[PDB]
Amino acid sequence: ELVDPLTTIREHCEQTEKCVKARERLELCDARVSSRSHTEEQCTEELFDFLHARDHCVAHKLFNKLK
Amino acid sequence: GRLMDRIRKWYYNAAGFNKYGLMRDDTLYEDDDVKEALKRLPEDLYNERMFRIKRALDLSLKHRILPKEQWVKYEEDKPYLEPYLKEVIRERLEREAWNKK
Amino acid sequence: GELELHPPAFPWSHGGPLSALDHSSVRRGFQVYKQVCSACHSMDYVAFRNLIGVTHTEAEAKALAEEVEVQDGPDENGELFMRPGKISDYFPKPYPNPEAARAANNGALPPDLSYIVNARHGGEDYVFSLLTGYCDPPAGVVVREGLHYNPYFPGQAIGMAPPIYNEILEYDDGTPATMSQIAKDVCTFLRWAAEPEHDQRKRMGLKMLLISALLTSLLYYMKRHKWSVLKSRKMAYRPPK
Amino acid sequence: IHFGNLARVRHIITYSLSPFEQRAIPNIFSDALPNVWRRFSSQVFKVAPPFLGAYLLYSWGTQEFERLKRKNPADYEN
Amino acid sequence: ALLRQAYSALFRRTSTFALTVVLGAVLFERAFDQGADAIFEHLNEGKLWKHIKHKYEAS
Amino acid sequence: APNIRKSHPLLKMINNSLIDLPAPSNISAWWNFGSLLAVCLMTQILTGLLLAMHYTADTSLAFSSVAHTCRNVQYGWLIRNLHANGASFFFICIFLHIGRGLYYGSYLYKETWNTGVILLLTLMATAFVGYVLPWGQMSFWGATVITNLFSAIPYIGHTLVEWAWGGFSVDNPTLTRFFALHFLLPFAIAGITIIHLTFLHESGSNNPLGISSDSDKIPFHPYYSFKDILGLTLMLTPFLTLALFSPNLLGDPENFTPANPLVTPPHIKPEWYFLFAYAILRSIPNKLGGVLALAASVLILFLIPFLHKSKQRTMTFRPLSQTLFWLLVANLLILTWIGSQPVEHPFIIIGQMASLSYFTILLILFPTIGTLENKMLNY
Amino acid sequence: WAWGGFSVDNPTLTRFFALHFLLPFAIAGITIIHLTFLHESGSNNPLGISSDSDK
Amino acid sequence: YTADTSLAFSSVAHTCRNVQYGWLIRNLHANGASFFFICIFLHIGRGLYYGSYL
Amino acid sequence: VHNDVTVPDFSAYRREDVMDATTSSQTSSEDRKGFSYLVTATACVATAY
Amino acid sequence: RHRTQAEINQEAEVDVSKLRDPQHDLDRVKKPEWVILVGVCTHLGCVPI
Ligand code: HEC
Ligand code: HEM
Ligand code: HEM
Ligand code: HEM
Ligand SMILES: C[C@@]1(c2ccc(Oc3ccccc3)cc2)OC(=O)N(Nc2ccccc2)C1=O
Ligand SMILES: CCCCCCCCO[C@@H]1O[C@H](CO)[C@@H](O)[C@H](O)[C@H]1O
Ligand SMILES: CCCCCCCCO[C@@H]1O[C@H](CO)[C@@H](O)[C@H](O)[C@H]1O
Ligand code: FES
Repeated sequence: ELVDPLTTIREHCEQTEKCVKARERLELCDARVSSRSHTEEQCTEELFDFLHARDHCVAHKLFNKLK
Repeated sequence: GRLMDRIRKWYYNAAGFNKYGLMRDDTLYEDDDVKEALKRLPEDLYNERMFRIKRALDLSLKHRILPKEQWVKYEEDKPYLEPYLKEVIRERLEREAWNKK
Repeated sequence: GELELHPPAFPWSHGGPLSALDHSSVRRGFQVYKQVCSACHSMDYVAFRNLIGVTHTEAEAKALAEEVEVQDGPDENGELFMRPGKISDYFPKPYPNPEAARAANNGALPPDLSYIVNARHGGEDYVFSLLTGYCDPPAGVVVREGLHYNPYFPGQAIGMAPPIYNEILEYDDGTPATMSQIAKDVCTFLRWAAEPEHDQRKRMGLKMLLISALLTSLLYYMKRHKWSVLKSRKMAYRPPK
Repeated sequence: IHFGNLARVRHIITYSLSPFEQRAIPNIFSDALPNVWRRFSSQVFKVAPPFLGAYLLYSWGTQEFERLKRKNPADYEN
Repeated sequence: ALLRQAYSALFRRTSTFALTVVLGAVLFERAFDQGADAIFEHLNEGKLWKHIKHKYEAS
Repeated sequence: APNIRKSHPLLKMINNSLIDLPAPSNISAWWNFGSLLAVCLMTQILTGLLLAMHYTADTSLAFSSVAHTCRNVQYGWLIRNLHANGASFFFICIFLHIGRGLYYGSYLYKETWNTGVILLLTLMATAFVGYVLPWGQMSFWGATVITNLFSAIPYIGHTLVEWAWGGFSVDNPTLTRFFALHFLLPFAIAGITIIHLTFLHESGSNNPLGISSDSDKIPFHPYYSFKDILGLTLMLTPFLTLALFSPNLLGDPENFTPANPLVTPPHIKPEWYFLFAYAILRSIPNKLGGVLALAASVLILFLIPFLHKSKQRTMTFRPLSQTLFWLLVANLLILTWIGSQPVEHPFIIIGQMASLSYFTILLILFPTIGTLENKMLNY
Repeated sequence: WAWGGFSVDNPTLTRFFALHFLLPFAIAGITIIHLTFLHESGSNNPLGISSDSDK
Repeated sequence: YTADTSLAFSSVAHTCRNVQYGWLIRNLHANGASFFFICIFLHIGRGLYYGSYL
Repeated sequence: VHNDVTVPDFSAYRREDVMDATTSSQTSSEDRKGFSYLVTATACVATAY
Repeated sequence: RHRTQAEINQEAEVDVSKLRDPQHDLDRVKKPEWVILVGVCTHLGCVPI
């Protein structure tokens, strides 16, 4: 078939403590924000904390697998 | 109380011109008053001041200072020019006051 | 409000002070620009001749140029006509003017890419993160119609739909066309497009460093040599007494 | 043209050697470095301090700015 | 006695000193460029068009 | 006269300023920036001419003519890097030259100092009009902010700005006239440099100890010619290293985007050498007030010679002043840093602090401490 | 070389402008040298005989 | 002025036609070049005649 | 009187070959100069380059 | 700019005596839903978002 190492590595990195914790905080935010009908809150921050930790991890491995 | 002496002795040492072998008076900026005073200094006092200064410039260029045993001591610093300089300023003020009169 | 996510630093093979560009990667990256990005992005400052002896041979470059029809003239009747490209021609603009461009992209203007890696903080690190970083908006955030969520783009709502995906094209050198592989190449290409002198600049820097090390040393000695006279000079005060 | 009318100097002797009779950078360890240290030392507590302070104000102000970008959970409790 | 020989033949007369600097530069350049280019290409093996060229060369 | 070096009307001049010139035997590395500044000037002019020979002053062609230069002209890119970075090297050296002056009380040579300030002002105008030429987003808006500063002047303000612009906004006539000014000014700098060195030779150099060096002077050659050539190569390494290994470390990526009259960049930030002044301009939330603060932040230099109370020329033997001196330097770093940040807490307050202390150190603390130090010496 | 191409063209024009802008200042500078050498002797006069007796 | 073959001629025209007193300034510059040569020629003439060249 | 004047000792600075007072200094002169001038000639080459 | 009717109201509600440039929102327009301006900041000339 065909598999982008970016997918592989991203999944591996999401197993990381930092990502797991960040991911956790995001799901919590998402849940409460999605459940209300009159709130200004948004989960950009948690999403960023997550993406930031994940992607920092990806950066170290990703190019090792690219040509 | 002798608070000045405490302070003035600390400053003198902090200043550090004594590390070059210079007296306090050797370091004065030569403005008009000082220039005049210097001309009134006795030959020997003048030649001595010159050596101390040349020597210090040689130290300054070499980036060295004098051995600690040669540093001038606060209480042995000679105010050789201060008396002259004061007369010089006094005279000047007299002329100034008089020329307004 | 002013929440922003900054891209990580990827270990590009041309990031080192003496690291040239990977030309195989630049060649590939070109194909990505040619077959994907050029549909909406212009590259006004690069001509087909710039490719020669860099990523393509002269024969190839000429071919590439002839694939394009360019306007020329006026002829004898004062008429404009079409002709096949020449290596001296610059890459074709997708649109006649930004107005048309926006008009074909929902009011959004795809920027020229000749200096894009230098016109954006983060350079290729930012272009790479944006190309591979699309995702759904976080809770509480809604993207207006026509825009797409991208955490890397300021404001996070970009007017460019994800341009690349796996096998969206086939590298004629057999490299596995994965999304990230593609982004990594086109980004490398963009670095070159922005500073074609990249390599030569670094070779010069090398020599600069060597000559400088040497010369600085020799001059240091000579200064010390001449000044030794004063540095070791001694003096004494012998008044008559 | 100033050499010759600069100063009135008396009774000073000076001695020098040709640059070819001496070493260009002598006593590096016994004299140079010891003095570099002397010089460094005599100035570090004059210079360093204010710069240290600037650095702190920098660290704080930077961290404070980013801290104020964070979300205050107490704004959505209820 | 190179320093000695060099001094007499090259460095003593200002004229010869000048010819020594001219040839020296000529020699230095040739060698420095080659060595510099070598060091650079070596640190980038397989990345330059010089390295890739053979694949598409087909004149 | 027996030897030409002295009789010839032209050599006579070279001899009296670069060969037999009496120089203090103990001047340090801080006295090397005068010659370095001279070389930047010669260097900038030479690279500027070379660039000007491919430049085109017209809003529709400016940006691309520079692109054409970097992309098509043999070593065009190199020459441009050397010019752009040379401007920074010029400011680094002018700031250190100034620092040395304040520290060693070189400003007691009033004419040398005053022309020194004129030189700074001129170099600033030069850098400004030159920076606008490539016509990028930063070139355009910076040109907009800066020129609009003058509109703050009461009554004649709007009138002067529109005049300077040649129209109703920064546009092509602004660009063409800025090119001319940028071409001309460097030569005024060169000329005024001669006046600077002319006043200076009336007394010769000052020295680190601040005491007459008449008892120990040495020929400029080969002592300082050699020392100066050494200082040249030492500073030349970072310069080339920066220009050849990090060409864009100092520039705003925004200037790689053609100027757009309708879109102002989100974060308009000036070149590093203007940050501290920019910071000061912003400290005062009032248009005119902020302009005056900015003007005063530089013109304050004309006041230095009159705030000297010390009985000694330099700060070498004045520990309290030395601290006050580094505080000022650090104060400038803070301002520089503050000038690169957005107008928001805590920056706003930190800024006004640094601004306020900047003027306080120069106008009150320095003369006050100098007087205090005199008494501790029993004068 | 001077042309910057194969004939008088744009690069000739832009470099000519720069030269035209620059040279006048070399003229000004060399004028100073001119008058400097001149003052070594002061002006000559129509009779071609020393005028030291009547300056 | 604008140094570019496609704009040179017209920028000069723009100067003489649109710039306040642009035409006057251009005339003074063009004719000033001539007065410059008239004066340099007479300066040289005087020089040769009076042996200023010594 | 000048008879009581003597040149100090410059051993802390003298080049190795002229450290000994009973040895002709001429024999090491060409080397001492050859070296110093070699540095200079080399700096000139690096500069010309 | 085309101002909603909501907007046109909030502008009618403005303490004029307590404004830098003492001007009433109806001294700047001819038609309430239409406000035409020169988008240049009166400070140092930047363009207001
Ligand atoms: C269908 C047209 C289209 C394609 C194909 C496309 N782009 Fe774009 N691109 C856009 C548009 C439209 C924008 C404008 C985004 C905005 O400003 O909202 C854009 C913006 C960008 C930007 C950054 C804009 C910014 O402000 O940072 C970059 C970089 C970019 N594209 C790179 C690429 C590259 C590389 C490719 C090919 C892999 C590509 N694009 C292909 C439409 C496209
Ligand atoms: C285009 C800018 C300038 C150039 C080319 C220049 C050049 C020089 C040169 C060559 C010297 C002699 C060597 C030295 O002591 O450094 C000098 C000295 C000096 N310059 Fe400048 N200068 C410039 C700007 C300034 C500025 C901005 C000031 C002050 C605001 C200034 C103040 C002085 C003073 C007072 C000295 C005396 C040095 C001493 O204490 O002996 N100069 N300058
Ligand atoms: C005091 C010396 C000078 C300084 C401080 C200086 C500074 C600058 C600056 C800040 C730039 C912008 C660089 C950039 O593109 O980012 C510039 C541009 C330019 N300068 Fe100068 N310059 C100097 C002298 C000259 C001279 C003498 C000329 C011409 C005879 C000149 C011609 C140019 C030209 C044509 C550009 C436009 C091309 C470009 O932007 O690279 N400059 N200069
Ligand atoms: C830009 C061109 C020139 C300028 C601005 C200029 C300016 C001057 C000035 C102001 C004087 C003094 C007053 C006078 O006697 O006229 C002078 C004298 C003189 N100039 Fe020139 N000059 C120029 C060109 C020349 C040329 C082309 C020559 C010769 C080929 C020349 C040769 C002399 C000589 C020999 C004198 C001596 C006059 C005497 O006999 O007393 N000048 N020039
Ligand atoms: C290089 C630079 C510059 C140089 C010297 C300056 O100093 C002055 C010159 C003239 C008048 C006032 C200050 C100011 C800016 O020119 C320029 O356009 N900028 N950019 C800029 C950006 C935002 C605000 C203000 C300026 C400079 O930094
Ligand atoms: C008639 C003489 C013709 C000589 C041709 C000069 C070609 C210059 O070739 C240069 O070689 C350098 C080193 O590989 C590269 O870094 C430069 O980019 C390249 O332009
Ligand atoms: C003190 C700093 C001296 C700088 C000397 C470095 C000389 C630069 O060397 C350059 O290298 C390029 C890359 O191979 C060549 O294309 C150029 O022709 C060559 O001049
Ligand atoms: S806030 Fe200053 S220009 Fe608008």
